Parts: sequence; structure tokens; C-alpha cells
Amino acid sequence: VQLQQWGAGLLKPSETLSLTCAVYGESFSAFSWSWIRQPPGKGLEWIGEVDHSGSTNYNPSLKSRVTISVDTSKNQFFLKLVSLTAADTAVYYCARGGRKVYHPYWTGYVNNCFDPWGQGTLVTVSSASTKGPSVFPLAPTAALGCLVKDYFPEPVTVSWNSGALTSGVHTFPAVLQSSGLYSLSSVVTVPSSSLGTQTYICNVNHKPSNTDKRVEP
Amino acid sequence: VHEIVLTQSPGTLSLSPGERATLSCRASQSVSAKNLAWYQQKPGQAPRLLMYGVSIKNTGVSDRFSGSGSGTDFTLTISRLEPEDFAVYYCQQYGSSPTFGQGTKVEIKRTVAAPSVFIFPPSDEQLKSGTASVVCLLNNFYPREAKVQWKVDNALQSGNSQESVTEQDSKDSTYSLSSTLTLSKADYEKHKVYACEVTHQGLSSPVTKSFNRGE
Repeated sequence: VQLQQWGAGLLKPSETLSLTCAVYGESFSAFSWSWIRQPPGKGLEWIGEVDHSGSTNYNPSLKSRVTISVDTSKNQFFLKLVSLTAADTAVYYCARGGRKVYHPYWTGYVNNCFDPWGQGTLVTVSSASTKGPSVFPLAPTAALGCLVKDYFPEPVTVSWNSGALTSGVHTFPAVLQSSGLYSLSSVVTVPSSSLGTQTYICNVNHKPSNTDKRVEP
Repeated sequence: VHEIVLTQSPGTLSLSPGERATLSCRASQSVSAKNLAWYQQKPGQAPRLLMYGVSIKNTGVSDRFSGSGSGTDFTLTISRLEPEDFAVYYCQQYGSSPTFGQGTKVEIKRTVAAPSVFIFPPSDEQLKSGTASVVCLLNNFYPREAKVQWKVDNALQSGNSQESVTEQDSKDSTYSLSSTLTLSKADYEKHKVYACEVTHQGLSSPVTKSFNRGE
């Protein structure tokens, strides 16, 4: 059993998210199929489920905006989320739910736990366009760093002294600002006596925009 | 249609290898039959079905995992913790419309370490750019729980600061935090004194780092 996932992963607010999950290997019917999402650094949230007959069930938090459809001709099922906001940025997984069980007196789905899972599609909702980062020095055991602000999209690679200085380096995760762009900080702790003799340069490379900052006391 | 809220305890379980871990899942209303599951998620990976039917392990799951409980109280037990087991664990109920718990992190335990607090004012180039960012850095601390408060001329600021935290390091098993306070150039040049106050378990008294505009 294999799950393939696709769909646009970079959208603007007040737009429609459309994702597709295709299953290979076993019988697409006799199984519930669910969409789940996970915001970056947060917990799992069940979005919805569908079966082969087209009957759906949704999370009450997303009932107004979510629509889950099915296509048994292609063994696929689709997710649609209208009126997007920054709160909808998340990794979206599809998963196989429970098995349909038939008895002459009762029929229903049992063991509605999720396995296997799709690879997961990251979706980012923001009105920002591709912009290069601005690198500002955070001047000074002494701590010193570089602030990488106003860039889009992820990621950005940060090194120190062309990769020489690696111990004591802390590169935090990027934060999505309200403006739609990202901000980041890279810091490093050094001996106080090296501040006068040794030079410190943060090498910041953002390949989406194809864009070395010296930090001075 | 039946809505069931699952709360996991504790939020963070700090244990050492070789010990046993006990995670609890409380349901606001009874979970029917044995319709509960546990999932394991490692950093930057897809969730993994760990257990279903309260106590039935999935294929390829070691004997060190055990499930128990019923009604509103459920438990996941890890007999001997391995370096692999340190991750996030979620409980999920499927007695009604499926719902997830908020998750419990099993992490490496170490000695309490106090953070080193530093403050960075905005660079003059950034001031000319039209925005100001003040950075408050908390370096090497344990446990993760720490409180950062911004004060601009003794005024408590809210809604204009953003935090970021690194994952527990592989060597010293510590955390690092950064709090960025973002202002406009006018709002920044209006006031003068900027401070961040850090409260932590390792600090006997809240440590405040401040600077005056133009220093």
C-alpha cells in the first residue's frame, strides 16, 4: 500500500487549497480515507474523512470551509479548503482509516486509526512574493550573531567563518511574520579575549533569491 | 458528531535512558470499547502508528510499548527507554469523530542549567531601513520552561514580540531561546530604555538585561 500526495503548496490568503491523495496497492473501497494536518511545531489535527460512497465527515472546527471529495475511477480523494488564513499553514497528510465490515445485521467502519500515512504536503499561506533577506549584525564569554529578516520563501543557510566556527552556534527556526515574510537569528558564543583578535563573519545564502556579513563590536 | 476532548499528561516527561515512561490520556467523555490509538512522531518525520485497540501493537513495534486503560483513562507505558523513544506521542480516539491529544514529549533528562542572557539593540543600518528589532537571547538552559518579558520605559509590552526555540542539543541536552521585539522607527525613537526580564527555574531571581537608546 502506497499513498502519493500532491497539490500547490504556496498560496495567498482568501484563496482555495486543493490537495490530492492517490492510493496504490489494495482495494480503495472498504476503507475510510482521512485528511489530517499539523501546523509547524504544533499537534496533529484531524480534518476529515470520506468513504467510497462519497459520505463525508468533517472536523467541526473546519466544517464551514472544508470539502472532501472522492474518485473511485482513479482511486483518489481530494481536499478543498476555502478562505485561507495564516492559521492554515501546515503539513497535510492523508491516511487510511478503518475497514468496512459487513454482517447481515450490521455494517460499518471499524478500527478507524490511521495507517499508513502520506509523505505530507507543506502548505504556506501568505501574500508575500520572493524577496531577498536583509542581514544585520547583532554586535557583542560573549554572544554575537546575525539577524536575517524579510525573506521568502524558506530556507536560508547560515554558516560562520566559512564553516570554521561550528561549536556553540545556534540557528533558531524561522518565524513567519504578519507581513508574510520570515525572520531568523543565528548566534554564537565565543571567548571574550578573541573579540579583539579573531574576526567573525556570518555567511548567509538564500538560493531562491541568489543573495557574508562581518559582525563587529 | 459526538465531540470528545483528549488531554495528555504530562506535557513534557523528562527521563533518562533505561527508565520507564508513563503517558496518560484523559477523555472528557467515555471512549467506547477499545477505540483508542497512540502515535509516535520524531522531529521532522511523518507520524507513526504505534498502537491501536488500546493495547494492540502495530507491525514492527518493539515489546517495550504497552497500552492499557478504558472509559476516560488510558495509559501508554515504555518499559526501557531507548535513544529512539525520545519523541512526541499523541493519543487518538475513534469512538466518535476522531480527535487527537495535544501530545507529550519524551526528552533526555539532565541537570538544571541556568541560561546566559544577552540583549542586542538594532543596528544603525536597520534603523535606516525603517524598522527596529531588539533581540533577547537565552543561551543554554534546562528545563525548557522560561519566561521572557519586554519592558519599554517600564511599560509591559504584548503582542509585538515573537519567540523561537532550538531543539534539544545532542551533546549537552540544553535549549536556547530568542525573543525578538519589533517596532517602527518612530515608536523606537520615541522611548529610550528597553529591557527584557527572564524568569527560569535555575535563576534565583528574575534577571533583567537592559539598554538605553543611543548607548
